[PDB]
Amino acid sequence: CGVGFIANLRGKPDHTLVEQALKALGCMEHRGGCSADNDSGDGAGVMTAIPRELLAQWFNTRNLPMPDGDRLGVGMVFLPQEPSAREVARAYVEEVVRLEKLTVLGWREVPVNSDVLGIQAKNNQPHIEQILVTCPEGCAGDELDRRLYIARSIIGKKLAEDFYVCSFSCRTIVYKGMVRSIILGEFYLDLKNPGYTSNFAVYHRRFSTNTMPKWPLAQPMRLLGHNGEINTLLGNINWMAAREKELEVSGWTKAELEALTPIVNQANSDSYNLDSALELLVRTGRSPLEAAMILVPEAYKNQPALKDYPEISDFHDYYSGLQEPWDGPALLVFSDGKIVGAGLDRNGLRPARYCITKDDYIVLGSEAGVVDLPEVDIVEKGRLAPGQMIAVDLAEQKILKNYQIKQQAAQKYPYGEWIKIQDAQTVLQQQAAFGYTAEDVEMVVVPMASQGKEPTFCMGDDTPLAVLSHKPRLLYDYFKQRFAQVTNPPIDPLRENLVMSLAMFLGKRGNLLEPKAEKLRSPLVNEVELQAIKTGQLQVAEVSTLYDLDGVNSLEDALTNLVKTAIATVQAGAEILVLTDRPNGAILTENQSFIPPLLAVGAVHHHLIRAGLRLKASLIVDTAQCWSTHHFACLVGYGASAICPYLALESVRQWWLDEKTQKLMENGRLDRIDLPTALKNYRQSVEAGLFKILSKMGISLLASYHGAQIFEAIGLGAELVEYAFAGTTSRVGGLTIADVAGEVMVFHGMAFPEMAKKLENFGFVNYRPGGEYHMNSPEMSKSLHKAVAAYYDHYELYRQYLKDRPVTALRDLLDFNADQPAISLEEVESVESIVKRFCTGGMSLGALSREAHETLAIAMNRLGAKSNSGEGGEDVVRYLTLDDVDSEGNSPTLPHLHGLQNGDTANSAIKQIASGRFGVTPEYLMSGKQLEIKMAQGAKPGEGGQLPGKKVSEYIAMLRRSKPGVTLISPPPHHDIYSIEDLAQLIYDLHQINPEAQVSVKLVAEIGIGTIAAGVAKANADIIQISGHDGGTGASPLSSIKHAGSPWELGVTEVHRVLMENQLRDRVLLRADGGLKTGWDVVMAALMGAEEYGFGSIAMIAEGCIMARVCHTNNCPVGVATQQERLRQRFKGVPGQVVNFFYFIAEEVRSLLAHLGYRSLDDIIGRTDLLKVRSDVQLSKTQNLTLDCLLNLPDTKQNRQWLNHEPVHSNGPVLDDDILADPDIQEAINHQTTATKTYRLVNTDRTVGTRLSGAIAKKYGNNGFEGNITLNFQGAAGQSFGAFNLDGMTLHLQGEANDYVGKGMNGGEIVIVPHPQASFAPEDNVIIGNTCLYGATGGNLYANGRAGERFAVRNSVGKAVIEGAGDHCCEYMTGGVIVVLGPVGRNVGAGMTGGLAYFLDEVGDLPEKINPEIITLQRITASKGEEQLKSLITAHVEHTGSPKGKAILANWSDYLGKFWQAVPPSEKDSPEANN
Ligand SMILES: Cc1cc2nc3c(=O)[nH]c(=O)nc-3n(C[C@H](O)[C@H](O)[C@H](O)COP(=O)(O)O)c2cc1C
Ligand SMILES: O=C(O)CCC(=O)C(=O)O
Ligand code: F3S
Repeated sequence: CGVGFIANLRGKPDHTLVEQALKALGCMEHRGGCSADNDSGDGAGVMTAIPRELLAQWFNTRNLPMPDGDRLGVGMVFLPQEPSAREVARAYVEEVVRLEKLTVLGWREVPVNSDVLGIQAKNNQPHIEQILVTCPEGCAGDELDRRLYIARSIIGKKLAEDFYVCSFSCRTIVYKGMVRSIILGEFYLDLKNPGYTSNFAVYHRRFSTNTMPKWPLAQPMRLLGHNGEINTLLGNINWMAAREKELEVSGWTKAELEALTPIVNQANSDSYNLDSALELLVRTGRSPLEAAMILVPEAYKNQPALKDYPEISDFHDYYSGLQEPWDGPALLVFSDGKIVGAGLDRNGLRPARYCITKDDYIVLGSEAGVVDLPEVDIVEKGRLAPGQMIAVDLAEQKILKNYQIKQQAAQKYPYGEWIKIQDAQTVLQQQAAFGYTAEDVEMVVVPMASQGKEPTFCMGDDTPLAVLSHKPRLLYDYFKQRFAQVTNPPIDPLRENLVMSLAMFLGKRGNLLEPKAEKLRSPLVNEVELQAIKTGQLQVAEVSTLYDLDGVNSLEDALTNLVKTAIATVQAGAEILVLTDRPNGAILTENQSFIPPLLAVGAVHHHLIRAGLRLKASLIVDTAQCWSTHHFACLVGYGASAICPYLALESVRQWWLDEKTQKLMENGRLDRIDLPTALKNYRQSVEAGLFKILSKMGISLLASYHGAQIFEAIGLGAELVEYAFAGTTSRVGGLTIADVAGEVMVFHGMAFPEMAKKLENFGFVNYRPGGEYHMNSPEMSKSLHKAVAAYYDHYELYRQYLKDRPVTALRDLLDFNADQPAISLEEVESVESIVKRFCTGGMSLGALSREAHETLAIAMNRLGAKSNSGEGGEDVVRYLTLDDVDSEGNSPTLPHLHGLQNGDTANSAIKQIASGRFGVTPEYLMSGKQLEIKMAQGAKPGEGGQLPGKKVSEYIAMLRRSKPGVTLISPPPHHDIYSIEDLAQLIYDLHQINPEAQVSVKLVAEIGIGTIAAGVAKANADIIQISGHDGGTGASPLSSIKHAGSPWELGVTEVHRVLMENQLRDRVLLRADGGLKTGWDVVMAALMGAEEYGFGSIAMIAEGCIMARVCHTNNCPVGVATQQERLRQRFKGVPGQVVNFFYFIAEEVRSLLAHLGYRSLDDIIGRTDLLKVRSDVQLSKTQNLTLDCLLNLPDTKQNRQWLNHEPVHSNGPVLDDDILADPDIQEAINHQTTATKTYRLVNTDRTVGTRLSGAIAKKYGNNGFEGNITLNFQGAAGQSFGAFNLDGMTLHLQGEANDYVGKGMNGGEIVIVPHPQASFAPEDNVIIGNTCLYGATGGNLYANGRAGERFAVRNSVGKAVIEGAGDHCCEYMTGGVIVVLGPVGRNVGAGMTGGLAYFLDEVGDLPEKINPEIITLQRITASKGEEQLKSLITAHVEHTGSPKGKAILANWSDYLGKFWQAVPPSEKDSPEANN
């Protein structure tokens, strides 16, 4: 979406503002969507003051007295088109306007031209009419809106697509519709009418994830236009729904309050919901500025900027306990009529550029160059740093974040004033019965307790889903974590920890509305805090999670009674309910089992909610059954305010406090482990675990996580889910209450009536004889491998291992119900034809050895299929078909390879773009028949690439332009994709640089992917990849292998269906991958909707993976997943083998086609109706699963057109296209020429210069050009200005630019200069936006002005001088040189692992801001460092004329001192940080 305001202080309501808003909305177009029409908009809107002039002709024509300003008030109302319904409708507005003692003057029919609307909008269009109202008693301003508020709210009880109040106030009015932006003015005529005048305008342009517009949903709403995504919806909506009965405010009556009856409802959008919520705060006597602060608070903690402001730090300290953030990104813009303003989510996830004139004329908005002010008279050009607000007040004054936040610092204060004033070894079988397991303590608790980090591991979760498996499992194992993909971002929880927190308030929340004077550092509370708390504010009913045998018979009762016990205790004044399965001190054989703590914390949490009471107490879950990082998250997630994992905590104790261990600690394991460190380690490793899980969905605060329920349950039954975990999706739906009970009996069986010596081992993490199944195992793959080595019994073996398996995935419940007679293999399409649908699927040159990697690519190129360049670049030598192949099968070009033929090519068909952008280079981008945006991987959704240092050899270092020693933990998000629109920019950047190349976007299955996919389709992609939770990794956390992601049967299905219903299905080809290994897997994916098929792990196997499963270790015995030369030598493996393996898999498909009876996989895809539920299968745990989610897809028997895609989506006529047009193709093809060109840019001009880089690149690779094209520009640059810029390419920006300047930059120069006519101080004044220089690989960028957040995020080799910046300066930086001549946000070094950065920070405070975790703060001391800073502080002045630049130069001797230098230990010993 695009959002913005324009405000006018020192004029009176002109019509030009109104024109300006509309124009501006115009340049938001590329930020919004279109419906199936490609014509109707996902929405456009505008808030203004009542255009009291224009309405003057209404009263006039009717011969009526127009009421005062504050006493008119105007309902802008959408209404049914059918006349009789239109009247029914209108009689009601009036009924209820009447029913507050107000009076109707009548109604103005809103002049409109329906002819401009696209067909779908037009079919939808409500009939649109303004009701004009007044109050006889003499009500005005605040009381009248307050009353109207009550009225639009009552009218809101009957909300309909056909019946909806856009706005009803005496102060503000909304004109909106399902129109493309520049059409908004053509539809509504009022807006093009010079009697239309307003002191301001809030404008919004919508981008939806569907294709069926509903008019109410366009969006500047009643109070705000929101651009962003609440990523905690469900929680927030629950903690508001609970606030709802007990509202109290000043003379607000219990009858008026009750009238906003449900002010929040999960059926509406975060937006409607946010507006609503923020309304209730405003109409109840806070200004929208304050109400935003309560609801979308900055990250105050650690905030240098709050040194002089401790009042504000206390209002959050306060509000922090009361109201948890509405998280996710957000640029919020809102008006009261009294105030108009804007501010950001705590993270600054949306751009917000403002502009101010000598006459305090302001212009805020998503994009800089938008309303066009007369440059000469610009006073300030700024932006909102994270959490910053900026406003305007009718008393003619603008209002920057400081006053502002202080102004409600100041009042209702008690702030800080009141804040102040507020033995045997039964363990061995407790453990057993609670469900611990040999692998749980040995492979999980132990490592946390010993190293302080939950374990790393490798490969995919091979094993069946909790519900279909035959081995005991925890209830936790049914909940898969959800995570952010395109539609919002993850946050980096280690590099941006400073913004997170695990605080968790144990008091009861009161009135949000009534600020009266009248805490737990982490959720994990140790025995000490348990007592401490059990002293504390209130007394605290233990409620037996326990229950005796036979009498109270079943698990069902003890639930019924726990909740009743809970309900009852909370009424009786209990303000904390500690639910112990350890009540009064012990857990017997005949305490004959438990309530599972997840079940309990769910039940009491939803049943309290159901009781009006959830707000009264707050819950501690005191359980043995919690040890996992994921366990803790299930618990907080479904309600726990905190947790005391007493047995977990015990298991550290026994393990350390044991002879075996203490011994090895005397020599072997680390004896740096007094017990105080083992425990402080165990927890401290749980804390990093929670930070992680939240960051997977982009959530900063356990506080927010704590309502929400950021999970999808696979295999829980409908009743089970409502009773305990309400409103969680569970589409396959298995277990019942008794069913869970039976499982808890399975491992209670085994600690008690029997014996106890060591907890059982089922091979969950790793293949065992005794234990859980695994789609891949070392003996299984040894033989598959020997099969492909030849050209046989090994399939009898390999195929057999594949028969032996239980139920593992959802496809296993299905089977074929052919609708046509069996057919003949010779009619089926050839093996060569299928093979072209196969994809090796991208595993990183880091992670695999180049031997294994180049091999997949040569084999995949052979079959005429595709291979994928994981995430770690590609060696340029591969981009060349091979000449030199000799008799023996070898090539001097690739000596390490074997079995090569003369036409082979090791070049990846697909080039991956991932968060680190490691090899991401114009030629890279150009050697690629397709490009892949890696939103996420199966093994680890909300998380970045991971490559341990062990494995970062000089080769890799060189490839990634990063440092030899060092570990590569990529950023969770692309710093580049904070929203769907943002996605569309990267897709566009990439279609821009390689028009030829299809762009896929890779997403993991989870509920929500279908909506998201709809977005990716509208965002202009060519391919979407669904990856199951199944898939492999050469490294991930084990938690994530086993707990994040959902089956791809869910993914593919859901995307296929949504795509079809939204009529976007032709737009895109779908890849499915994750755990495919067999033709029947291909046929299952195909029926389910997939057109290509991806193979990682197996492809590896077929080259000679055993399943050592030591991938993240750099030990592959077998030469595949290592960088060790020794091991690499032992790589057996030739292209022929994988080539053959996919000939098998294809053959095997051809014959399924035969039993089924079609010629061509083209005939089966999404013929979901060919599937039926299997007759044999019975599982251990429930009677059955509901498979509606997989069987019920769009009939595809005749509608198969969607299966025809355009060869590649285009970016459109684009300015580069012309650039590339003039005498210009002579400066390229004549390898050396100067050319100059000059152009106006407007901010629709995006990625400019980029196509021409690709142009040169495609012919001279990155460094072969000696020409000198100088393109000079003027205006406001759109997104990605000067991306992927090459050598011999100079770009002048006369003006300003937006976000992503220099993205990808490889080579050459980008100079950006304010327009000369500015009377402002360049250095004090912003000129470039967020994430500039992202993954820069060469180049130098010179810019006269503050830049955005993330400056030079993943900068690998680019250089730059800018004059100031926001937060995260130099984020994951890794080489090159960055020079900043002005202030800079906090976190000023996060994970910057290589390269030099020089600041100049005169407030002296910089050291407080800097991220101290790896970078070190020096004073320039090396005289070769000065020689570095002066060259660039000079070069800047040469290219610009810089006013802070020139200053520093002829006062060189002075400024040089107090002014720091950033060194990574990595550069400690270079001729520029030493001597
Ligand atoms: C060794 C290894 C490295 C991988 N590297 C990447 C990576 O660089 N980027 C990515 O998106 N997926 C990566 N993956 C996942 C694959 O792209 C693919 O999604 C997955 O391996 C398919 O699941 P499967 O192993 O069950 O076939 C990797 C997987 C493994 C086995
Ligand atoms: O090679 C990398 O940069 C990381 C790839 C990854 O996370 C994986 O191997 O699963
Ligand atoms: S599991 Fe991995 S460590 Fe080796 S044998 Fe396979 S590549």
